Amino acid sequence: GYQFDKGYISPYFVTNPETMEAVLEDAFILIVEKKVSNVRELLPILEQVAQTGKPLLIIAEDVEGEALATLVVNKLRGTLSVAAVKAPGFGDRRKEMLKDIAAVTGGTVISEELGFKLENATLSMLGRAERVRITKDETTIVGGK
Repeated sequence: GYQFDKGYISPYFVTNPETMEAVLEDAFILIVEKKVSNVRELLPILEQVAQTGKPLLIIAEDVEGEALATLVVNKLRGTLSVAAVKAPGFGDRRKEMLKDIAAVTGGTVISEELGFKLENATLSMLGRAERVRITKDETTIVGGK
């Protein structure tokens, strides 16, 4: 499995309060280099995943504000099975680890600095994994595709 030392951004993402873990199976993986704050650029890809019924892990520099609130209310209501974690590291080390995660999961790194806008993402840009386990402190990606 591929592990990294950042856990869930919000404890509302837990799925098993016995273990205080979030466990996502047959999940899509959205890998975003930037900070996500505005709901509007996340809606398009959330709509696309919602119709699939499969879970989604978002890895971003951070997820805050209205975008975070949106994720929390949809998870608590059972409308989406989602979790978000911060990208590990900073600077070139962060960019290296996002590349490794994309490679392991078959996804594409959505990088604003290279010109890609999040509102334009599609399901084919998402990575996939058989299982994701997230604690307060770490994320493990198992069976990346």
